[PDB]
Amino acid sequence: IQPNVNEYMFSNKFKARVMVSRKAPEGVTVNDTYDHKEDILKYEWFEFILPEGNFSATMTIDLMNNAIIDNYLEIGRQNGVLESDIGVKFDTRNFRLGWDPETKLIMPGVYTYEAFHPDIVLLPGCGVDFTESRLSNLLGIRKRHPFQEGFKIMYEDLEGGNIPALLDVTAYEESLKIQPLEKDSKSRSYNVLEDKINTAYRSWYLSYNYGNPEKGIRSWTLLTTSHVFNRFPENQILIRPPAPT
Repeated sequence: IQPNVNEYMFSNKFKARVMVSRKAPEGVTVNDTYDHKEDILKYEWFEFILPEGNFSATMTIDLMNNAIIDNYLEIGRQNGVLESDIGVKFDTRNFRLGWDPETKLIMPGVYTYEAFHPDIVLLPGCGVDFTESRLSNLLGIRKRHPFQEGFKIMYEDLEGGNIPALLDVTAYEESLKIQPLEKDSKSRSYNVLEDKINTAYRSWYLSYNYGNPEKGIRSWTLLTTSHVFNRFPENQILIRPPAPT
């Protein structure tokens, strides 16, 4: 027959923009008195190749994430990029289930971890480009307009899809102290976004279903049917997505 992922069908490539370097401006000479909020963040595009084969649908998302992380291992971390800065992460869960209207946090302190639909999560300055890729159809994310040249979903395009912050359940129980979770185990930042309600990560599935129907990503996208892969088991954003079993 023919494998589900091969170069003839163009289902092994996809372009994505990720953070490349994090360096203080000029000669700051980063010391104790450095804010680290003035770091210069440079982003860049790359074409990510996956091996060929069948690769299911969840295993496809596992390999797509692995391609992003391989780039971070090659150029990313060596130029000051943190694990808190990995922008492109492909997930399958609803990041808004634990949300509470009064606190506007997710009280369970953990995202639901139940597979619903393939998703794209991004950090500011990042994005994915499926213009020359057929992996979008495999993720169940297609253009709402068939004749729309290009299919580039980026961070600026996902208005209203910010992943809510996790409740600091430990502080809450130590009482009430309804506090957002700033970091995780191993002290890598969740990016709490100052408003103390949401994170800097933006989910496509959130902007589609919980965002503005017009002037959002739903306006021109369509939701259709679809420990090396869990390098960050403690991070609730970067954890291996659940499988629809």
